[PDB]
Amino acid sequence: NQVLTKKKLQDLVREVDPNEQLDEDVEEMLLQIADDFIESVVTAACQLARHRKSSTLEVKDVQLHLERQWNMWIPGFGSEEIRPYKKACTTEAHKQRMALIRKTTKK
Amino acid sequence: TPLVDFLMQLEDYTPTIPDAVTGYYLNRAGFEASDPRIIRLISLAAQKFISDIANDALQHCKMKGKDRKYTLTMEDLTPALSEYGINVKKPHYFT
Amino acid sequence: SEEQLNRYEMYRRSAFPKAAIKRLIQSITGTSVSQNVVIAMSGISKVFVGEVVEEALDVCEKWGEMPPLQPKHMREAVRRLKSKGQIPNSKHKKIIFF
Amino acid sequence: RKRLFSKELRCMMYGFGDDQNPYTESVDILEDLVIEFITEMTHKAMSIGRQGRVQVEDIVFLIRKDPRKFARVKDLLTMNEELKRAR
Amino acid sequence: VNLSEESARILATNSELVGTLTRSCK
Amino acid sequence: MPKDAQMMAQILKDMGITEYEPRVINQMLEFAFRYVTTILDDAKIYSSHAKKATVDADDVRLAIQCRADQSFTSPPPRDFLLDIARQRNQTPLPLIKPYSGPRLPPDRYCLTAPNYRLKSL
Repeated sequence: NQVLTKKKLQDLVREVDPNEQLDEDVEEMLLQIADDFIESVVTAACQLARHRKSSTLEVKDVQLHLERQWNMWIPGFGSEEIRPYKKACTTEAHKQRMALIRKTTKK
Repeated sequence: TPLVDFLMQLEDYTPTIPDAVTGYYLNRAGFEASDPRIIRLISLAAQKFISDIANDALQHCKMKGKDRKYTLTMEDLTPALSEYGINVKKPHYFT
Repeated sequence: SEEQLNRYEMYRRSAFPKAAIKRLIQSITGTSVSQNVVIAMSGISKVFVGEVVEEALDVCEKWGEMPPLQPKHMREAVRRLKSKGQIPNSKHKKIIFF
Repeated sequence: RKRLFSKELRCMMYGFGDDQNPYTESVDILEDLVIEFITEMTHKAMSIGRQGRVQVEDIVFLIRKDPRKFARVKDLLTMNEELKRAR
Repeated sequence: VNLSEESARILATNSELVGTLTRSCK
Repeated sequence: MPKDAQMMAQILKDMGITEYEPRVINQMLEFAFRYVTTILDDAKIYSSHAKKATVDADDVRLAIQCRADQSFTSPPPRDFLLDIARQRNQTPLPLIKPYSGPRLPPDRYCLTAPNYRLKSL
């Protein structure tokens, strides 16, 4: 029950520079960073699914963790049409307190 | 290599940041800069960084239209810094 | 030749339709856009497709594969473009000072 | 969502050297890049300039990121006037 | 009237030449 | 002095801070404004992800806990530092060669290197 098998990792190095080797100190660590990355993403992605009061992990909340934290957009999956972007819901209390900063400044 | 051939275009340039200012901030960073062309390259690369934040804030100010004197207000610098990795968030109206 | 003239024909004549991008942008703004916005936004997206395919054929020429483009050369195309800042993401608040 | 750029994008990939018959899962990838590119150049365009979508702020993002998107938007704005001068 | 019918002829040939067979990939 | 700068001096006085610079209270109010407007940033992203109208308390409770790992990551816990040590503390101490001059690590871990510089042509 391992997800990466040291031949898929070796081809990941061969596609970058084919005359390059890794050490077993580096391979045993490169097999470790991916597994930790999977655990961190899944635990956060479960709480986004637990936020929506659902019990199924969809692709719409593995998207929101990688975009916001890890800066990863995985292209070939597609989403629903994004709703019209709400720009500024500035409240009345901010519209009247910030209209006092200017009232003292110029008057 | 481009880093060497660029350095021949730097013998006629003189950055705004002096060499004693840059040569001190490399001393806090961990080395004494012996070659004075490395001081002329880290100061130019850091002068270019200020000269794009202060220029994006100008085009942010010239995109709100007032056309006589341009004041470097925080309303033009704070969106201009977010395009790079500087995220300021200043408060107002402390209750 | 006889393929370069057909390829140059498709490089120029191909475009996204203005009747759909004006439907696509207005679903994001809320109210309305102008014709000179849709003309520009249909033109930048052709450069952006030409930024990926001209660079996904550099991934395929680097590896040992042929002209048909598998998705392996396309996820790698977005990976190399994002590391040079070409692909903008406005949902990742980046920080340069650490 | 359906695919609104399935037949148009196959002409464009042929225009940049791909094939006459690209794979379906490659146009699956490129169709999702364009919808995000138009979204992540409209979500950031409704905060700059004003909270609308005038094209004087679409030309701001193209400088200092890639000059090919700027040199190909000055040609589409110039040739709009030379194609109304001919009428 | 000349601009209306000739606009769709640049795109009609863009459905006869390119993309004859549809492929897929594993 | 607003009511939250009058309370920021109480927090530092409750610690072992009796003598501070007066610029500190202006700094600890900018940090406290940047923190709540970053939690409420993420609490509005999570309210729209569950597709609700307002920002409820369970959104702010998630936004607190889902940014205690990147914004305020911790020094390693005591149960982890004990297990790392007690396998390191079991290998014996090696013996020392009698005459080895300067005792140093191998050459790829030290800072001894030929240390070149450009020909000022």
